[PDB]
Amino acid sequence: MGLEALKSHIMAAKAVANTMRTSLGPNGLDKMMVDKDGDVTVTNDGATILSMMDVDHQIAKLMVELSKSQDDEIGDGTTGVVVLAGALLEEAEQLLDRGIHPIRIADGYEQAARVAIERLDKISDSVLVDIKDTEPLIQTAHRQMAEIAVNAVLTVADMERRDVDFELIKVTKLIKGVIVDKDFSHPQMPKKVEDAKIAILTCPFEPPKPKTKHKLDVTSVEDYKALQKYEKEKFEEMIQQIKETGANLAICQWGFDDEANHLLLQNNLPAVRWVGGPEIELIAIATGGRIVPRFSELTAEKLGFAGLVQEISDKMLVIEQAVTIFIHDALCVIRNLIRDNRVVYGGGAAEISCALAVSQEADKCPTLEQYAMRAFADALEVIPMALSENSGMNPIQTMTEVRARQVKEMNPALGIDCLHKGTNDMKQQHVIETLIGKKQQISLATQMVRMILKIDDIR
Amino acid sequence: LEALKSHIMAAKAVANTMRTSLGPNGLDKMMVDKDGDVTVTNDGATILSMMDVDHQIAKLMVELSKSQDDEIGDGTTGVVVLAGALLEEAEQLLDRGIHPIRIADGYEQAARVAIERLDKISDSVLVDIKDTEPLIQTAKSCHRQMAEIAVNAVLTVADMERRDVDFELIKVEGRLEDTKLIKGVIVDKDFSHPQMPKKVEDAKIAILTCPFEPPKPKTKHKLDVTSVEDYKALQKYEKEKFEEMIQQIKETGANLAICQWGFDDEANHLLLQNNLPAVRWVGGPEIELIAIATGGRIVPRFSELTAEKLGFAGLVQEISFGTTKDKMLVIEQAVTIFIRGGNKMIIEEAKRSLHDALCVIRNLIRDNRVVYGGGAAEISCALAVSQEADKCPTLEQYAMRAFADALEVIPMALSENSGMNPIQTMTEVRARQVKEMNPALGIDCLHKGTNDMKQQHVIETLIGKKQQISLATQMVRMILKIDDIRKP
Amino acid sequence: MGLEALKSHIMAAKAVANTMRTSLGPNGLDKMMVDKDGDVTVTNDGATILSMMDVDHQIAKLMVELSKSQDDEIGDGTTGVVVLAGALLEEAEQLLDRGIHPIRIADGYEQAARVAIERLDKISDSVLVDIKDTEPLIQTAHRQMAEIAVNAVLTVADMERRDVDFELIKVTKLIKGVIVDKDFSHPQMPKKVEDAKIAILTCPFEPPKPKTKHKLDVTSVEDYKALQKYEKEKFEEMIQQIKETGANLAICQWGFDDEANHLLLQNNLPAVRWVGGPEIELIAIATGGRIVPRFSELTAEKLGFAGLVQEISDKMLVIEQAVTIFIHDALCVIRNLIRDNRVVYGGGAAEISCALAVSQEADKCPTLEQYAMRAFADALEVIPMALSENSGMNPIQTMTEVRARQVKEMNPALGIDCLHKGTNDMKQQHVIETLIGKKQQISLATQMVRMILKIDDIR
Amino acid sequence: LEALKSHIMAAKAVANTMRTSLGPNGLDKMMVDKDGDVTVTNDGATILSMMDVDHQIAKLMVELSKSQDDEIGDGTTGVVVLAGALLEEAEQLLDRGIHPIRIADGYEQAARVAIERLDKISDSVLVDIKDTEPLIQTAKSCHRQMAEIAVNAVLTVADMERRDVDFELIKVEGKVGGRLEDTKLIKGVIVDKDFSHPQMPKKVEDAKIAILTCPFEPPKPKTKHKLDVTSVEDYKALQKYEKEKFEEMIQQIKETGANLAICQWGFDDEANHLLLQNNLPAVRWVGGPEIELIAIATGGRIVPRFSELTAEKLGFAGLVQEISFGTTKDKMLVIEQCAVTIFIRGGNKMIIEEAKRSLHDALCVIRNLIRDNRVVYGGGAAEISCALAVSQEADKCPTLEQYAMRAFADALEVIPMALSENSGMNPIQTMTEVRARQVKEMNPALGIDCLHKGTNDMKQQHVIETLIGKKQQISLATQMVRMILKIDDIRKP
Ligand SMILES: Nc1ncnc2c1ncn2[C@@H]1O[C@H](COP(=O)(O)OP(=O)(O)O)[C@@H](O)[C@H]1O
Ligand SMILES: Nc1ncnc2c1ncn2[C@@H]1O[C@H](COP(=O)(O)OP(=O)(O)O)[C@@H](O)[C@H]1O
Ligand SMILES: Nc1ncnc2c1ncn2[C@@H]1O[C@H](COP(=O)(O)OP(=O)(O)O)[C@@H](O)[C@H]1O
Ligand SMILES: Nc1ncnc2c1ncn2[C@@H]1O[C@H](COP(=O)(O)OP(=O)(O)O)[C@@H](O)[C@H]1O
Ligand SMILES: [Mg+2]
Ligand SMILES: [Mg+2]
Repeated sequence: MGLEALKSHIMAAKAVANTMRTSLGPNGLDKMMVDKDGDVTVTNDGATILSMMDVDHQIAKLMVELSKSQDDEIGDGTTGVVVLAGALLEEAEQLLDRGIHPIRIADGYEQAARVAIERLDKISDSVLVDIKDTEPLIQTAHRQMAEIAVNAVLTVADMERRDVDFELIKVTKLIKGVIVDKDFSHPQMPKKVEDAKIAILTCPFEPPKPKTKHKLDVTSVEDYKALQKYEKEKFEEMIQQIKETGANLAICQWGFDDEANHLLLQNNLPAVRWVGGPEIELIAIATGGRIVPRFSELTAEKLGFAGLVQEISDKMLVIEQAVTIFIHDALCVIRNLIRDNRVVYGGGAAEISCALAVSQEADKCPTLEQYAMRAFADALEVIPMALSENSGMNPIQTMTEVRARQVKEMNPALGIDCLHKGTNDMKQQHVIETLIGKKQQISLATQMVRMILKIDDIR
Repeated sequence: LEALKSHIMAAKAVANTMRTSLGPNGLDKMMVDKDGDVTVTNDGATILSMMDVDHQIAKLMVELSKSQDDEIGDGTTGVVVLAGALLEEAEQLLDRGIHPIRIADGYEQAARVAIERLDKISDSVLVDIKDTEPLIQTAKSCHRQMAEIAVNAVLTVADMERRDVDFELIKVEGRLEDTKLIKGVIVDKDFSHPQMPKKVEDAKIAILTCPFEPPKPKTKHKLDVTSVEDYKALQKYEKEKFEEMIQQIKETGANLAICQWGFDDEANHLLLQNNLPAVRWVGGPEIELIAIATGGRIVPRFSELTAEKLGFAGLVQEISFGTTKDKMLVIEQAVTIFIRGGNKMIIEEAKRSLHDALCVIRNLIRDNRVVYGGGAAEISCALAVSQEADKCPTLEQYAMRAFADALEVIPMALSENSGMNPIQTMTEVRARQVKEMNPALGIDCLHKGTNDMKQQHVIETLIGKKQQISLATQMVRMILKIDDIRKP
Repeated sequence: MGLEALKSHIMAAKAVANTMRTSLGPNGLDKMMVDKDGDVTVTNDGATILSMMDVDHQIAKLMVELSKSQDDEIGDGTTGVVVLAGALLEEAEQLLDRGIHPIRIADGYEQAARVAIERLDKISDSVLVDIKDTEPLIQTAHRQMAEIAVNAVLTVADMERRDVDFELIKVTKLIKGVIVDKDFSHPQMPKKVEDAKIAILTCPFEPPKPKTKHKLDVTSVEDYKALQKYEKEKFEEMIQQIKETGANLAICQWGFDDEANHLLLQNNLPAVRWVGGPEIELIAIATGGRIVPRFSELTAEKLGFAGLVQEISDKMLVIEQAVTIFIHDALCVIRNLIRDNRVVYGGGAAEISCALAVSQEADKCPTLEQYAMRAFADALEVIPMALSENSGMNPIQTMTEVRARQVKEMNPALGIDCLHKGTNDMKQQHVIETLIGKKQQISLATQMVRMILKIDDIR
Repeated sequence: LEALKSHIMAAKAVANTMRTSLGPNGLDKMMVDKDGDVTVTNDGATILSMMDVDHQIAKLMVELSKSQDDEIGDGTTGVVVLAGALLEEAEQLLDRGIHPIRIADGYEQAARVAIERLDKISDSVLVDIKDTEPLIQTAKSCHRQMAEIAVNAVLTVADMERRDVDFELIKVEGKVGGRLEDTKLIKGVIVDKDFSHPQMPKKVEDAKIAILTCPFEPPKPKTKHKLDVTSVEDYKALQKYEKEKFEEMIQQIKETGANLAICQWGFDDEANHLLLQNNLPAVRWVGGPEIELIAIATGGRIVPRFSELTAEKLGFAGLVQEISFGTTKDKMLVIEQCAVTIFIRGGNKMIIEEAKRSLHDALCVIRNLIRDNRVVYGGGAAEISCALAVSQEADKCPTLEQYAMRAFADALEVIPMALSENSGMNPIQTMTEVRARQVKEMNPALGIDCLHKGTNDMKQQHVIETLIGKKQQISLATQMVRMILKIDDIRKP
């Protein structure tokens, strides 16, 4: 429909926001979430929830990947993005009914977002780098996790400067590089492949069948044993091909089986089989190594320069042309701190101070953007309320009292305990959301709401 | 008669659909397609290419709107709204008892008046030295280089003395600051098997849409093989046939070849031993692209060609961009733009804004004049048509006025999409146009500015408007005729 | 049914007449007319409309091919035939209800048709031949069209006398003969085939498979390569067969492909492939050439004596045993003028004067044919009315005033402007329908109405 | 709780029905009734007087809208629109988690704020000389003499020295036929009906009136009778008896002064006969109203009898006449003992009923001004400034009443918004621009033209709403919203 499709999108998106409004904060609800013949997965943190669920309305699916591809791949806090977007749409409904044009509301939300974002610069608190401090800053996310995370991201970093990196990390011991499971297949092969030229091949190993009316006919010994011998020789063709360009180990998908793996032992070519995309592209990005669609047709070039490759009872390679932990959260936070070392206190406090700023700046504004900015303020104030109700406290009561204590005490920190044990100051408990986390959160929520507001008709 | 009114309503439905997407405040239209991805753009040029082929009048609304303004000018969403309004008023004129042939002829006469008035509003812009560069910043600091690269793109490829027409040699292959100038048309993929030479200078290109397979005879077959060397000699057989095709292509010109369909196997290896670095494999594009670019005709066979056909492209190279590689050729018997901005959405935005640059520059090269947009040219044209209708008798008198009121929908649509009052601001602007004698000002439209439209520098060129009006009136002339719709 | 089937046929045919009553004259309506998965085709001139549409009632299909096979293949004006037929049936309905027998009405329509036809001799106006005049007479159907059409039909004409010819013309440049597209396939062949004996063969090129339990069995080199070589030799059989009777180029449908086309080059036999009926029968009627169902079994005899055959980037042949234009309407008109050089003015004027004649002769008539002839007059007067309403004028008003001005001014010319700009005299505007066009039109319409009137029961 | 949302939705439905009839550009509402004629009017007072009485909450809004405003003040439509707005906002406050009693408390406090603010915006209007006349032009192009007759009507009949409370003893009668400028200056009270009989004296001057609520028939025992008349002589005896006892009451009235009498209830068959022959043109018949009018005007001491009276009671009227308007006739009298009544001849049948309500607005306005002579400027201006003050007090208040006060502030602004949309202007745009021009220019007067002709300043156009009109409007609105915000379960046995 023409316009009422807009209110329909508001309803459809705020439906999602209300679905995950309970899973916000530490007292969130787990959501059973099975999958077809699969099993149960009960967790907070909507990041993994948005991956699941269903494609209901294309706006409800638009809620995903805007809350995922950025905040899950850049920041950490996902649930706040969708909750905020839903609230903004809820107030934009009252503004629509009042007679305000949608695009004016989107613009007002942009300007208000500028006000809040620029504040977060004023609320910010810097943290030192290069030793310690970061470690005791991770206990928020029990002791060694901080240390291992620190040195893990310290080893893999730009640092001078530009301050960006990912993805060289995945999965208690320390770590020297990236590691893989499985084996080179047939332990008679050497376990010491140091200085290895890795041949990454996603292909089959078969005699190149010609294209013609085929139907082979064979009579016992004579032709049959000559067939087995034939494709064994043709296998030696590929074997001697991999050793001409490069040397030592290779990596292969699909089939091996048969004798085959035997022959490569006699030719000293300890390959590995078999795995799909992961562990292929892993060793590809790690050492070398590009990818070969063939099947014996390649130049190297391609092969990777991995320094050490060993086997322990899962084979692991070190010294790569890249360090990966062995047994999420803080690993992203540290990255943000590497980008900008400032933090703002969480628990909805930054939202409250941002709301006070957007509203204080909205009182002096002409035309219609005034109401848009005020609606934005009331939208940011949904985080403290949701946080309050998820723990059982009276929403508007605790929220209002805090919003007053922030201007009287001049403290953009205190607000929503929330754990029902504490001094409410939020300075203690050390609850920090960094800077890029919140700035990206607001930018993403406003981007969503603007998009939905522009859309109309749309099938 | 009711068939006509059915057409009226059915077409004004399309117009009323895309009436909200007009102007810079368009509403984007999701529009998924088939089993594939989505494409979100206002600017109805992409919206007519999708949606639903429902009524033959809505169909006719497309492909008259698709390949005429979108392939000559740039404005498209305006044409359909103009036609829709023309039919909305044409319904009123049908109720009065006027025959549709009379409303069509009247619409033609009125359209002539409007087109002739456009020349009166025109403002000239010089060519051959800048002046266009500062003129393209309006089409989208991501605006500085776009004007430049587009300028030299159409300057390198143009008739220029004179007649001033050229298209199509320009395309784009997806930071913007890393967007590169261009020396020719460029391709992706590889020549297959990097053992091949990367310097194919003075290349004779052999374009083959054929498959490479030994000629299977036509007879009851059931081929059987006793193995040992009955199998190996079959391999050697079609290896000898592949080899028989290799030097058969090398007979008239060698260098590189371009092919579709299958290769695989060793095959390419044999071609390396004979030194024929071909490429594989691509469909319509890059077959016709390199055909029109260098040489080169097309060879459907399969043991039937002479050269003749082969293209005399000067240089062909392979460049590695990061890890994966792409091969690109220069010096052709011809230049095409290239962009890489990362994030994948930083392009397709630059592309859609760049196409407007080539279109506007080509329109300015054909005739170097502009009229100020924002619906003001429509208002001055409406005042012209109506001024002509007050001094005309009989029935065309009413048709012309209906045409005027139909031209005033663009300022109204531009006003309503920005949140202003549609008829109020429209009437106020039309007043200030005769009072101040200024065929320029009207519809802010961005809600920020001085309303003068002389500033903000919004230009629709000339053939943009002339084609928009001529096409809207041509469409309406068609729909106003016809009836029945057989559909066997 | 017995009789009411007659009124049903009247309704069914006048339904068609009313369908195309709007598309008459210059202000006709285009009619969308798609076709299954095809595209749109919007034009006046019902000639191409009757080809489309649908087979509804066998009388509605009887309306076709009587309006097509003659007036589209002889005259030009198709829509007037069906409109007239419908009107005649409409009046024949009132005559039926009055108590008149059908066959009497058909006879009366015949006699009335004689009156009108014989008039057209009195209304006629002669036009000179052999130079010019015809050219400025074609601008009705912008300058060169008259010239090219004139000399095109001048080159192909009997002229002494009997004055008939078609079809040697089809499809800006002048023309020396009939032309074809495609190529001789494989440009190594000669482009100069002058003095060519064309071998028109619609057949395949395959080894004559014997009739017995077959199932070939082959083992690689030995028998397989001998199979390829075999059918290549068998191909040389047909090659050497075409060169024994005739020489040079041939023409073939169906398959060639393979090497095949290669071998004919080495034997100098530049044939062409492949096309269906058209371009086969075109070169057949042009040069020579009959048609050979075989497949190597023929005597020549058959082959055509085309003088020149060349190739330009589409191969074209000249000097044939026949001239065709290169880039409809006037080409038929000129033919009629070649048959009879007289013309009558159109725009319904000839219909009005014919009506005045049939009615003037009907006033003095006994028995029932009186009413039949009068109905015929009122039937011819539908052309000026339809012409009037299609432009928007008052039908009966303009029609009546003209029918009066024709007897007062004694001018079988003026009537229906129709373009809303002119002096109504019809002498100017130079609107001419020749003679055979109108005479054939009336004869065909009366033939239709007579047929329908005779028919009854009929399944 | 959802019972409250049902009430809030129905009440806002009524409000949305009448927010299009707000202001001078308001709409009509066909409003037919029973088996009778139709009535199309603005001014929701009559709308609420009929409407469609369905939901008990709508019934409550009618109850309280007529309870105070229609019976004392003037503005009624504004009350229901404002109440509707306050409810529309209090709904979102309910969803926010606030308790209803707290919302009603905040609405009360904010209401007191606005009420106290109207005094600061107030302006003064003089009395006693031709100053109110030019200020009646707001109530309605026939104004020039409408205002004149209005002030004349209310000032002639008023306490005035002092006490400043007076109403009634004045009515209006439209006789349908003429043009609105045919309205005439008025003297005494005027009633319909007729003396009955055509041979009656049609102009009785210097009349001493006898107002009676009694039947004219000689009473009967009302025991269980079977009255059977025997001889024909007794037939004549009966007729003679009642012929005499009908007269026993006639000269009984004439001994205390006669001229014309006045009767309720029955005026019998002969009766009027016997009264013509005795030259006593009485009249029949009318209920309580129009009886007490002539009672207070002249004399008159209504007599419950029936042959028992001494005069004394009879009044002193100078002239009584019977005038025929078209076909039907009404008898009107001049020169009373004093009591004035207005007369309207508008024609077209629909041109009257407009002048009656438009005049009623005049009497009410002038009465309110006599009670307290203060005015605030209309067109939503007082509403805008009131909203400004309420939001000002709201920014400085903590806890939950804060939100309720802000909701009240936004709820006041519906009057300028409704006034805006009903005139064709952009509702929120013009209203917002005016709310800015009221703080920048510091002028609690300008806003909403509303006639689309003027300087928007509203100081000119002199649109006045008095003070008790606004104070009672806000008090009644907040009273309604207070009641509706409580009340659950809606029993309704
Ligand atoms: N100790 C804490 N006290 C108060 N609030 C907290 C605390 N820890 C986390 N939060 C709040 O929880 C919110 C959302 O976190 P969560 O519900 O885990 O999902 P996500 O991080 O994906 O939004 C954050 O905005 C943060 O303010
Ligand atoms: N800066 C601007 N201010 C006012 N109007 C504009 C501006 N830019 C473009 N327009 C108007 O938008 C109209 C339509 O453009 P658009 O909606 O992009 O689709 P299309 O160009 O295909 O019609 C044009 O007629 C033009 O007048
Ligand atoms: N310039 C003209 N003025 C008046 N009548 C015309 C003119 N040109 C053509 N006609 C009329 O149009 C009639 C039909 O032509 P048309 O509608 O094109 O289809 P068809 O020729 O197949 O009947 C003719 O009988 C002729 O009298
Ligand atoms: N001339 C005027 N200009 C602006 N507003 C006016 C004017 N006259 C009346 N109004 C507005 O009309 C509103 C309501 O009056 P009305 O529609 O008659 O019904 P009610 O008086 O019963 O509320 C008042 O609030 C007043 O502000
Ligand atoms: Mg545009
Ligand atoms: Mg009122």
